[PDB]
Amino acid sequence: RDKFMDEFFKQVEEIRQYIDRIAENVEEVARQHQAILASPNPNWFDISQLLWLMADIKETANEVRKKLKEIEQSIEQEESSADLKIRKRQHEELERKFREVMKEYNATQQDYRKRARKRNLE
Amino acid sequence: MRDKFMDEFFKQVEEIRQYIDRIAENVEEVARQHQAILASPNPNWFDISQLLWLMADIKETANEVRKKLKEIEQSIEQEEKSSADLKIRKRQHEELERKFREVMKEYNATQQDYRKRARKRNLE
Amino acid sequence: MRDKFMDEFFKQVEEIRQYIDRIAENVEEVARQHQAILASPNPNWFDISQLLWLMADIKETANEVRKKLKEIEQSIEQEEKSSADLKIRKRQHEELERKFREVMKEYNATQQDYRKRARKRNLE
Repeated sequence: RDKFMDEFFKQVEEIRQYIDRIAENVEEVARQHQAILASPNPNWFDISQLLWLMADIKETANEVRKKLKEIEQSIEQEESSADLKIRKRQHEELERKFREVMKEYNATQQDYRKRARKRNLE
Repeated sequence: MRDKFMDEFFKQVEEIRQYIDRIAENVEEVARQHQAILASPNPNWFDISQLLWLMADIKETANEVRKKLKEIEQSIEQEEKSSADLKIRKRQHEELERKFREVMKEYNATQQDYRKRARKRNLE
Repeated sequence: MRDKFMDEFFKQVEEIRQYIDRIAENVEEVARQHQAILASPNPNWFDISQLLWLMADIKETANEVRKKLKEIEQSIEQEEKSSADLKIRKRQHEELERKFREVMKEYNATQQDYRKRARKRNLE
């Protein structure tokens, strides 16, 4: 167990860092939306950079999904000890954080789509 | 155990079929973005952003298809009158290549049109 | 053995070189797109979309070159008077760095030029 819990905590740390990375990328995406729609003529490099953050978010999100699935399957295999509860409780928390950040990301995109349509109509 | 490896082959096949469908769907969306962009009297930077996103996803997905099909191609050349199971694998790999060439050919055609239609639009 | 790892190093070098030439090709094409966009009184959404596609690709490719060089740099730090193989690797790494900076410098200058010319046109 100690060796297997040590690894579990290594996994949780990586997931947290990935989630923070998405969080930071989502703030940045929001800044790119604002910059693109603020100026008469957008800097091209603001549109290319928006694409690059989205690519990074897709790639990072996939990794969080995989790693979270890994933990989930390991819980189902052992399925109640202190260690298993710990793992169950941490997975739940990471799932909540991850869904929260992605939900915020979708809202940010929806607003870009709406606001760009309003600019187009002006 | 062949059964183990055939089951896996058929799973690899479904993966590839899902990725090709994903490409097909993106190509239709690329055409809609082309139409929205060319039909509007003003820029819409979301439409431009989404077109670019779609082209990035097509590229990424197609690369995976090429890789996965390649991997199957090699697996066949190594094992290769072929047995029944080998024939099953070759025939399926052929079918997937055709579909994949067909969706990418349609993508290219779609892009050839955007280029031509955007020049016409520009000339108005 | 060293041999197998120098062979690998030189293969890594060639791949990094192909990526840099790829960026260089694309930077010229970005220039061409800049010309087309400025020489045309109206927008051409194909030219604009394709400019953006090229920028995307430069950015992805540049990124891979940065990571591939960082690996080489990190391998030199651990092994690191140096042996001849080690020296060979440092010299090549340094040359590859120079060449990469040069091409991205060219890319920024190209973007700065467009921005300026564009503003001028806008005023005309």
